[PDB]
Amino acid sequence: MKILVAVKQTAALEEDFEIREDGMDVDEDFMMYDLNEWDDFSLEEAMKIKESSDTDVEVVVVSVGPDRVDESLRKCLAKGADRAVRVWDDAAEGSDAIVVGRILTEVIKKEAPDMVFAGVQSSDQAYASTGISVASYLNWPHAAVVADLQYKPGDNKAVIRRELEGGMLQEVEINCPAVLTIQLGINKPRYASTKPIEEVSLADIGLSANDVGAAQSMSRVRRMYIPEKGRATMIEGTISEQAAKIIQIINEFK
Amino acid sequence: SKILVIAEHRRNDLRPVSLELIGAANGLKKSGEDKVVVAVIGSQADAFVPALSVNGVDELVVVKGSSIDFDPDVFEASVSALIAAHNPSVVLLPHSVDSLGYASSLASKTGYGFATDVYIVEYQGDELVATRGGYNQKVNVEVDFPGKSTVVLTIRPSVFKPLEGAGSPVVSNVDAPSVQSRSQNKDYVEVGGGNDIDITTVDFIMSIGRGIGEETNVEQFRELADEAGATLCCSCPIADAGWLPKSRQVGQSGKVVGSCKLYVAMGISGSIQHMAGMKHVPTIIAVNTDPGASIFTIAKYGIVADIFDIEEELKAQL
Ligand SMILES: Cc1cc2nc3c(=O)[nH]c(=O)nc-3n(C[C@H](O)[C@H](O)[C@H](O)COP(=O)(O)OP(=O)(O)OC[C@H]3O[C@@H](n4cnc5c(N)ncnc54)[C@H](O)[C@@H]3O)c2cc1C
Ligand SMILES: Nc1ncnc2c1ncn2[C@@H]1O[C@H](COP(=O)(O)O)[C@@H](O)[C@H]1O
Repeated sequence: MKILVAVKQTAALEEDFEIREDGMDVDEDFMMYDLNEWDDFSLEEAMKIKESSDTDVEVVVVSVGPDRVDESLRKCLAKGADRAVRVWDDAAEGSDAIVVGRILTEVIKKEAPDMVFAGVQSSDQAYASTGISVASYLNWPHAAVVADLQYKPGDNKAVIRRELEGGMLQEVEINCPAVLTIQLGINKPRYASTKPIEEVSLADIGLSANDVGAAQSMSRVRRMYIPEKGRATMIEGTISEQAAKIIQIINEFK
Repeated sequence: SKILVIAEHRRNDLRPVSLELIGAANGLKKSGEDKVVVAVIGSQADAFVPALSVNGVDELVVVKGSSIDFDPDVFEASVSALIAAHNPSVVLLPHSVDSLGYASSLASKTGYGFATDVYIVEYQGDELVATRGGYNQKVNVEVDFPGKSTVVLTIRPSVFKPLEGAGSPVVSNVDAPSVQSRSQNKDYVEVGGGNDIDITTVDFIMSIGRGIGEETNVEQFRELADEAGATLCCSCPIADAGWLPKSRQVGQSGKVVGSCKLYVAMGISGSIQHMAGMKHVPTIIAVNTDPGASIFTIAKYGIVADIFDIEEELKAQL
């Protein structure tokens, strides 16, 4: 019994970041990398299944990305993931959610897991597309925005609750194997902030440059830019006077 | 050309984002001759023809599939068939929980353009140009769709303005393609949790986010809210952790604070999904030690200071 958890190492930007010369991306000098927040919850859900079962459950994390990603993978192993796999070649640079979905699917075909988990979305790009793209290439049952999972290893159905707008959930019975995208709050990840990573090339999974990268993506980046955004009226000075202004705002309100 | 819009309904009610999409479609199109086709999918979806017989709709297609409300297998097959029938240049879906279940699957199978959570769309000549966010909304990413005869976009809710007035679409009925879904919808659920206060009704809110740190810090903000005559609300990390009831959560998956005139956002970064719940509030104060927090881009007043230092001084002064 195996659960495959697709994970992304996301980039967050430092203050005073700049757009790079080509105008196509932010300058990498301003990026800080860490595991996608949704992936903490997905991984913990796989581990909960592993702990609840007398039967062995192999938890495999997989990421498509350059060598910086190994740090995040190493940390997943330390939290109890059984195996970690990084897929990359330089030709994969600029692969969108749908191409990433393709690449992940080539690993998954070989791993032949019983369930696939992915995050609802990435904190950086927030495509909310990658996991459901994987479901398409696998031609598997799927559900997005899963807030609860009732599933025993080997079962041919699961019961999930999707988290809807406006404070409601929906129970859905879904055939397994399935792809689920996992929402914040499904569980309380346990480790909240020398087995190696398995390194896989595009060749290892039957792909080449012509299958991946920006040329195969479903849209083309024209530019990336810092838009003019709304500006608050900033209250400077001491805490006493900042609080004094708040109270005046409250009083003006009533 | 045709622009295809996929409407959305749940629990017998049309979701208003449906009309924002029609507004977007009508704005987007290149000539008066182009047509907007709206589809509504459901086993009981004829019920929605009145609410979708509105300004800007040229054709209205009722698709009867196997499920009452959203099913990803039914929707994907149905929307694929609509695209075949209407050969739309652009297909507009809402960037909603339902759409997240299928939109990227629909685009994986086919040679369609695709982008999600789009908040600017226009034609430059014959070229469709869409803008979405990058790096947790710190940049705009402007994209196009070279050589794509059909582009599928999911559209950010509450950005595009609906049209006013009735309309007189040509109404048709089609059956969805006949394939068995791999899932079955069961109960809707409103989970447990206190509900002493309907936060859609209240006019003064102090809201706390992850910046409060540990649960032991909630009490002092509850006391502040009480001393101020505000209702204590939160962002999702706080409710997910069980520190306040889900009935107090503000945003897309929580509630919209429709009656709120003053919202004090403390230790909340201003994620899109939080903003969905409170961006309309006529006076927002943000108190946050990160000047680059998204919340400052909608706040009237910003204070870049420690929330505990501000809370204690506010309490003293009050
Ligand atoms: C489908 C979906 C639906 C969602 N629905 C909702 C929803 O309904 N509501 C919602 O809230 N979220 C929703 N989200 C979650 C959302 O993406 C974010 O995870 C969330 O809003 C972040 O909450 P936060 O701002 O409290 O936390 P963070 O983004 O971590 O922000 C914490 C803030 O605290 C500040 N801070 C830290 N220490 C201090 C200090 N001492 N003094 C002052 N400031 C401090 C930081 O600078 C930071 O800006 C949804 C997400 C998805 C994908
Ligand atoms: N490069 C990647 N490698 C592995 N999984 C990924 C990658 N990119 C996205 N994902 C998965 O998709 C989710 C993020 O969603 P999205 O916003 O569509 O990228 C993550 O939590 C992962 O489960």
